[PDB]
Amino acid sequence: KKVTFLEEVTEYYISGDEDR
Amino acid sequence: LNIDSIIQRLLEVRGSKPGKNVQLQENEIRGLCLKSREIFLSQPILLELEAPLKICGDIHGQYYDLLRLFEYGGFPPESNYLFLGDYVDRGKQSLETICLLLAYKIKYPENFFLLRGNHECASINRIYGFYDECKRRYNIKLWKTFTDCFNCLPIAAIVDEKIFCCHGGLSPDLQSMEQIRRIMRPTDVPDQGLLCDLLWSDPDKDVLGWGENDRGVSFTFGAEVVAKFLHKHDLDLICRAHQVVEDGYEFFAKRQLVTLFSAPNYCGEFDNAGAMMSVDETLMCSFQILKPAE
Ligand SMILES: [Mn+2]
Ligand SMILES: [Mn+2]
Repeated sequence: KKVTFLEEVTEYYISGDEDR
Repeated sequence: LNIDSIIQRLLEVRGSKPGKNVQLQENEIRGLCLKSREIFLSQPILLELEAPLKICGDIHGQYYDLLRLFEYGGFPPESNYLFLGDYVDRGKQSLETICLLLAYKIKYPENFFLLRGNHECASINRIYGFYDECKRRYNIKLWKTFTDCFNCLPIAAIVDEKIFCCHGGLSPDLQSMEQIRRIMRPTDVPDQGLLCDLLWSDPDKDVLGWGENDRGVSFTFGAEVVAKFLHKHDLDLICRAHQVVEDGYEFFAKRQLVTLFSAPNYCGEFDNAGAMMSVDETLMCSFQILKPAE
């Protein structure tokens, strides 16, 4: 086995996390 | 323990106006500490784990962000989890955070794993918030119970003999993994030495070899140190936490090391994303990042 990396990052936005 | 009742109560605040507390009874929380300690001591101090699993860095008492991590990654035991330490301090809900993590460790002991961070240490968490939270909501005796639990956390993990995981980083004292295995628990974190380094050290792009760490604890290490460590131990990747990074994950030394940090907008001062790394059965790693928004 060999460690590899997926180039595609999945991004999510979390509302309310500025100024909790 | 009625572990099911405890988890149900911890999870039922999802969707509530964030900041809402779960008030377990003192004896339930004590129960979590005592039972998890038994489990920690019965399992290796250097974990041997198999993919697939999801890996998270610092949480620092950000309980509602932890809940979002589980919502995206899947609630145990739908996914296996390895956390890299720093569950408490510098957040608003360390108690709920550590209680849910210990509860999951107890319910799914072979699907859910927790490593020790530098904040899982009485001298540190007395100052940076956890002691105050315990004192306010319960009492000192419960905080002391947590310390006895933290003193038994495992220190590192190796995923499919290829990914070395720990909170901080490498140590110039570390020649064989057996040195980690021979650390006896319960133990406090010393002010210097192997265990200290594993919880406190940092990679640095401007250091050649080892350097004194600017934090004033432990060391910094360079990219060639990483390369030699990996070559010597037949490893592919070091996975660690312990540093706030803008996108929640950050590579070092041509992807031979990765830093993960899972607390978005840490301290409400950094505008960092939190990241979670998924490792599939083939050891392909992918990232999910939680970006803070207004
Ligand atoms: Mn931390
Ligand atoms: Mn740390």
